[PDB]
Amino acid sequence: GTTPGELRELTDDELKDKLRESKEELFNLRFQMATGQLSNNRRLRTVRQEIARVYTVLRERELGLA
RNA sequence: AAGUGUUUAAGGGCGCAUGGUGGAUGCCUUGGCACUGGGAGCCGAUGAAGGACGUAGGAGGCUGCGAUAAGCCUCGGGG
Ligand SMILES: [Mg+2]
Ligand SMILES: [Mg+2]
Repeated sequence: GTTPGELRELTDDELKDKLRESKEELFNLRFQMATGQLSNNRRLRTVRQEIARVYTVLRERELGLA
């Protein structure tokens, strides 16, 4: 739901805030699926990829590639 | 009266006609084998070769991947 272009616009601290937010959303989704009340299975994959994106961007800024 | 003489198949054999079992034969192939012309001839403490355990919305194997886990970013191809 968020693209690498938009992520590169946020400050370092805003990215870390978004990473916590996504981890909380993933946690809620896992519980909803264990309870069997989650209709859209695909939200798990998308949230997980969103976490991976934020990590990638953060690492690029440390390595000086951005 | 004396004499002649067919007439059983419990089961078996042989032939033929129809089947079963079995997977030979013919015709094949996603696999092999032997080589030819090139490439590259090393990988590893910046943790290798090879593995364990994990990883997808649903059990397991093979494949891919590593808690960013059948994937993340960028540059090109493609349609
Ligand atoms: Mg050498
Ligand atoms: Mg492209």
